[PDB]
Amino acid sequence: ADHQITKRTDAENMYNTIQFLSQAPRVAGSPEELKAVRYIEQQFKSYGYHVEVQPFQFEGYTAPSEVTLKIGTEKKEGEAFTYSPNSDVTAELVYVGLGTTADVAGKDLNGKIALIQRGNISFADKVRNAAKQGAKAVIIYNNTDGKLNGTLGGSDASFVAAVGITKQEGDALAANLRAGEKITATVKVAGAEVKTLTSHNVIATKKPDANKKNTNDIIIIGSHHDSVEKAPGANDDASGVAVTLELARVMSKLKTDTELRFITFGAEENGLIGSKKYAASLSEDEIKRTIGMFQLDMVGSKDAGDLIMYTIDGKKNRVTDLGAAASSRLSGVLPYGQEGRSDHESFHALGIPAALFIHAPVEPWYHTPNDTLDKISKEKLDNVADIVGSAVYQAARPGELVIEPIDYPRRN
Ligand SMILES: CC(C)C[C@H](NC(=O)[C@@H](O)[C@@H](N)Cc1ccccc1)C(=O)O
Ligand SMILES: [Zn+2]
Ligand SMILES: [Zn+2]
Ligand SMILES: [Zn+2]
Ligand SMILES: [Zn+2]
Ligand SMILES: [Zn+2]
Ligand SMILES: [Zn+2]
Repeated sequence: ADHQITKRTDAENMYNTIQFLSQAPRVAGSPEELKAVRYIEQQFKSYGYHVEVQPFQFEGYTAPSEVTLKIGTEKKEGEAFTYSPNSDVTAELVYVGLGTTADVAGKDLNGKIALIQRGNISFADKVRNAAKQGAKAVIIYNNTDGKLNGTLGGSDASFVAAVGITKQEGDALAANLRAGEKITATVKVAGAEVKTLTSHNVIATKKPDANKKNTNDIIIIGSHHDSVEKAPGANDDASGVAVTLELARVMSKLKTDTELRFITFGAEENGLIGSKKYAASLSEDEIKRTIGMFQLDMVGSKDAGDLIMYTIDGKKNRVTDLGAAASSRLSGVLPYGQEGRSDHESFHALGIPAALFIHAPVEPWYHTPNDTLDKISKEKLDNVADIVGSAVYQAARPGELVIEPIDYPRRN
């Protein structure tokens, strides 16, 4: 049965999809993402699919024009967290540890600037916990090398300007403060803006067309069509979109007894907003009938490692079972592990079996201007299309679903 898939997986088609999409970054809610939505819609239609476009709004963030951080007189390097309010305050710097509700409860942060170490809780809670105590600004320092780049999740007037700094420059201040030194700091954040944007999810569905063998099962195959600022997003995630489109094309040539929904989600980089919106559109019946959701994210880089399947809880499910089965016949052992960070999380949250298919360890180009077309491997795109497509087909082909017993290891 795999031959029905492997003989039709066109790597040139997939390469071409990535070439068109990665001509420029596709920031969620931007004209470029809209352009991608129209392109994807048109390709699905060309395969003969009926397509639906689900719109949704979300709070976008415009980075501040300038982030000025100063300890007394010396100027330090700091990057304002996304969704960070604006500020122009100069006051005493107070170390409050991890910024837990307790760490700040015993301290006097009224009108002062809090110094918080990254860890345990989310950056959002730290800023929130410190702001509730009267803190006018927050300085968070790294746990590892390199700048501290994070997000407060989304807009929230309960926040106060928050900027991150390295571990070295952070442990130093914390030490000086612990030693009893009285330090003053300046946190000026200007330019930052929050705006309401509109993104979209593209949904192409193939209804079962088998004889009396039709089931009421549903399988979802997804990827996200947006990319981060400044990143052409060839592999993250035009690659996933390319495989999603090609598999949709492949399946249109075959009879199926299982409803297939090929979807490209918007605003994934903003917090899986698109997939959360689509998941919220499903009825209780659709939820219980969805036997599996396959997420394709970063599946074409020549500079990434072997293919692996990630599940939210690190446990095996119907999707990893099918993925493992297909791979055992086509390429060998396909390991599984625990990881979220992608659209599969949105379906796992509803109890639907789900897994992320990705090449790990990931390439160094991830989220950089270097995530381009010349890093893409047609051979890997084709292999993923072969494995995921055969796994889906093992279920979608006419007849009853049978999954033979096979062992596949968990990899951390
Ligand atoms: C909650 C999400 C915004 C998480 C976010 N996800 C992404 O960027 C996706 O494009 C995925 N590429 C996340 C990812 C990266 C590397 C290995 C596994 C999973 C991320 O920061 O990784
Ligand atoms: Zn092929
Ligand atoms: Zn629209
Ligand atoms: Zn991604
Ligand atoms: Zn990403
Ligand atoms: Zn080769
Ligand atoms: Zn192949």
